[PDB]
Amino acid sequence: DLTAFREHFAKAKHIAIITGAGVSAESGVPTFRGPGGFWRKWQAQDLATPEAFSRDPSLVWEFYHYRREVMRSKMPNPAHLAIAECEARLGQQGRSVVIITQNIDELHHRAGSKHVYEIHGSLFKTRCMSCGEVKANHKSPICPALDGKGAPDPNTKEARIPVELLPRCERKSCNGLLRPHVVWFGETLDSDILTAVERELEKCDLCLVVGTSSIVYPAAMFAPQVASRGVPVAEFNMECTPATQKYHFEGPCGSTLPPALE
Amino acid sequence: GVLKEYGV
Ligand SMILES: *C(=O)[C@H](CCCC)CC(=O)O
Ligand SMILES: [Zn+2]
Repeated sequence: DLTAFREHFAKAKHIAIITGAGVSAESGVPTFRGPGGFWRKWQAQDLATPEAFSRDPSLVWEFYHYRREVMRSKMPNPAHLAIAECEARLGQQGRSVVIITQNIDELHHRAGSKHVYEIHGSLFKTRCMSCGEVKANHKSPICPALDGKGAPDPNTKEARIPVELLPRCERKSCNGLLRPHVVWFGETLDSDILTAVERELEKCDLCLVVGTSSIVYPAAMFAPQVASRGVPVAEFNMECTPATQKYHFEGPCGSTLPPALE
Repeated sequence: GVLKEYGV
């Protein structure tokens, strides 16, 4: 029942909202996972690893360049906005709202969300392989060598860009090769971030799960913590639940969520 | 540190 949810919403003084790929999907962002989510020959599993990058950093950058470029035409959907505006409205009332997102497309940022935790990093940050510096970067194209590259056609010719011309660190002494500041398969999360999120989820008195479910990674690292304190948890996603069954609102976050937060 | 997807 929705009214039942809103009664909590009304009381809640510290809301945490966990967001997953469902919400980026509704803005038309490809996840590259499972059926028909190929990029050329490969899927994300294949390319989003340190080995792939060591082996073929031109190819990996072609991939990530493409992903950066397709964001120029995907906009935040109503879910993104309804969140950001909710954060704003409630902050004015001294009530907090934080986003913990598994998405790396900066859509929440572009919606106007402020207190956001990007646990898998972001397509629009780099990390220097040599000095470890983390810079924002939105340059299209990120470097000239990649201009007009990274086409997704299965049959596209590899650009086979020499490493020295891929994105490099600007600190003159360094010039290290840059990598996307995104968490790849086989890498750990930043524990500083996890420790902050832990703190936020301990504080919270209502938790929302959006475009993913509490049973699955990464919602599952946490909801146990919040739920075991007796805090309500509301999911908004497209999965069913059985006849005989913490609230669930089946359907597109674009539709379900804004009424919920108005 | 936590493996993403739990490494699965
Ligand atoms: C891990 O899955 C990683 C980013 C987090 C999923 C949005 C893979 C990738 O897309 O680079
Ligand atoms: Zn550097």
